[PDB]
Amino acid sequence: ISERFGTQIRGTDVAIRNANDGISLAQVAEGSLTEIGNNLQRVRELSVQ
Amino acid sequence: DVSTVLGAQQALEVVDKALGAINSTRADLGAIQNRFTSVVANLQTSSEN
Repeated sequence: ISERFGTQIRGTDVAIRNANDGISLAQVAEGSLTEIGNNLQRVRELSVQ
Repeated sequence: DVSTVLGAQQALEVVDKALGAINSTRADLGAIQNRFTSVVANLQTSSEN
């Protein structure tokens, strides 16, 4: 039983790390999309003239 | 030339064309400057992330 508990704990910590990496990927993607949106807004403002 | 009438009457046209070229070039330089600023902002965001 104690070895089974040890394996579970050791798996849990690396699982935490993997979840954090997923968060980082999402952050980067949103960071680029915001700038794409700003440029599009400027083009529309130019074109209404 | 200006010492005759024809000189002035044609100076008007040559000056008009020169001014047209100057204004177009100024517009192009302004566009380049705007693009460079946008690039800087995007780089800073990505570096922070």
